[PDB]
Amino acid sequence: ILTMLVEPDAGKATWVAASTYGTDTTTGEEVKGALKEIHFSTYKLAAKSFI
Amino acid sequence: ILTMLVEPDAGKATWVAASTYGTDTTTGEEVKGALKEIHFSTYKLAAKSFITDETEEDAIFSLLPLLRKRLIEAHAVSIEEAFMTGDGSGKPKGLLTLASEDSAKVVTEAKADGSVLVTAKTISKLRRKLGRHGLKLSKLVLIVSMDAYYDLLEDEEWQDVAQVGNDSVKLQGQVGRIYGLPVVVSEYFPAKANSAEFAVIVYKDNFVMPRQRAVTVERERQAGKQRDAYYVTQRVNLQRYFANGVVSGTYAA
Amino acid sequence: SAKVVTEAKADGSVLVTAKTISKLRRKLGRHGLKLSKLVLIVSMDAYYDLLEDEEWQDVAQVGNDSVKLQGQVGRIYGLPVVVSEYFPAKANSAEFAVIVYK
Amino acid sequence: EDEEWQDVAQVGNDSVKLQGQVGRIYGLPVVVSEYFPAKANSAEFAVIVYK
Amino acid sequence: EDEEWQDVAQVGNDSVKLQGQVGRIYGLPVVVSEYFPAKANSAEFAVIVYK
Amino acid sequence: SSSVEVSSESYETIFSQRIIRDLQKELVVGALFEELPMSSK
Amino acid sequence: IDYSGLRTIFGEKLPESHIFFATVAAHKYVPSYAFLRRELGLSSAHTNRKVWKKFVEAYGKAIPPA
Repeated sequence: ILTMLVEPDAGKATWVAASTYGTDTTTGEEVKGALKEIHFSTYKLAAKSFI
Repeated sequence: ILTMLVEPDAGKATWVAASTYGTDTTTGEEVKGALKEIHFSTYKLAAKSFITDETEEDAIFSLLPLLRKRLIEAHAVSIEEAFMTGDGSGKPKGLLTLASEDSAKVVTEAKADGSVLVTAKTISKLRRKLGRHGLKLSKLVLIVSMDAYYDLLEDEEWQDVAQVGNDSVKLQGQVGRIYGLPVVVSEYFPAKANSAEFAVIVYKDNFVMPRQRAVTVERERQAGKQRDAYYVTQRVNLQRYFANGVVSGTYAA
Repeated sequence: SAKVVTEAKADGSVLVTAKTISKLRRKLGRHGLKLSKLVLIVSMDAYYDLLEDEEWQDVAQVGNDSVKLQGQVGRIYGLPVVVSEYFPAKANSAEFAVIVYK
Repeated sequence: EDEEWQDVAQVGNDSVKLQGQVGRIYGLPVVVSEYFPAKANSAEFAVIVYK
Repeated sequence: EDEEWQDVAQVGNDSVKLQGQVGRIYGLPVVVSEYFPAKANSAEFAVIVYK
Repeated sequence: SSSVEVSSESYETIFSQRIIRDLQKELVVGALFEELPMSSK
Repeated sequence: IDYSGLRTIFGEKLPESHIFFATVAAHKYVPSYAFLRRELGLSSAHTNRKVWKKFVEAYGKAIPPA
């Protein structure tokens, strides 16, 4: 198998913040995400002969 | 704030008649103008990520680049979206939202549910609203929604080589120029619906991005909670020198 | 869910006209628009119907690349055309084309 | 306003939209005079003499 | 007045509107004579001999 | 301005003196023609 | 445009392009590719067989229902 992560979708950034500068809220809400693993695998194909 | 002054609008001069000539009125009516002002300002943008020290140990891979990528992408995503469609209340008013205010969302024949398609003409016809802010043609940009771009390729109008040139769709496939405007596709228009928006024809020179701070990263190890917080903050807006300048199209209602 | 069903019919009637082939790009989605990152594999009997397409047929409708003048539709609507025969047999449903994001 | 002579595929670099004066019609030079009888029913609009 | 020969995108620089004398039809030279039998039913308007 | 050490207004603006005006309708019918330098009424 | 009137001149099937335009009778109902093309909303940019083929289809599509 091959499990490769996929970076999740776009978070978006807290646009406002506004008057509150210096308070905790100026840094905005968390932009967060979860990586999504996706598996890969290989099937086997063969042929045979007899000389 | 940055305030620039806008020159006052033109004032006509009286056509003085013969009666006057030596009457103090022979010189007409005073042309008085007041230098108006334009004010610019900024709106913040922000993000927090926390990586607990325990996790980096817990998991196999690092996870650190992702936090950074996410935050910077988020500022871009938000800015790109905001600039397109912003409430204006706290976020930058946007090309789509500015047009609506200026009564420039031109409802067009293009139809939601297929049926009419967004043909090139429907997109070029938007230029009329721009007004004089329109004729030059090398100072304009066209941003069409992805669905429009796709509809623009299937426009029967641009495919025929004796209909457009060696640039016809049949022959080429990528409608690159519509009626003298470059075509650039973005997908951050509102999604297809009755009304909604498929295209804007901003008059670029009118818009400036007032800055004040640019994307910076500050890591604040918060021991006692064992996290290291990356707080990336940024402050910018999109404002227009003058009220006119963008005209947007809408699918028909 | 990308088996767009085109109107082209089996047993003559319509032929798979060229336009039908590039209509399909829309269902690709965002991935579709770029156009230099796609490949078109058409069934052999949809290359013989891309020729009889009324559209690619005229030095005017197209360019110096028109069929009467040349004979091999090499480009359809901005996509390269590559012919393979392994597609299933023409019949109802069936497939005449696919356009992968390589 | 002859729909016939107006395009550049209905004629050449001599088309009206592009140029504005139909100078040649079907191989004849075109010369305009205002001395033709006044426009009316019947009347005459062209004479193709033999010089 | 064959609608067929009268365009520059239909024929070439040899189109009627532009020129006025159909001199070549489909690869044959055109020579006009007026001793063909009088126009009438049946009658003849053209001959194409193997000289 | 939300911090200790504030400064009065007008101190947070740069007041550019760039005077910008708009597109301003173009004038075409005045200059095209020629003049008859009249020297009498 | 006047497919109906043309039916009197040419019944079901339309003759080939050369003859249709040639016929004096049809000239009035449709004169030259200028008229046919403008009526179809086609352009000089569309090649004439495309304009004719479209005209022929209209002639059939429109044919009296029977």
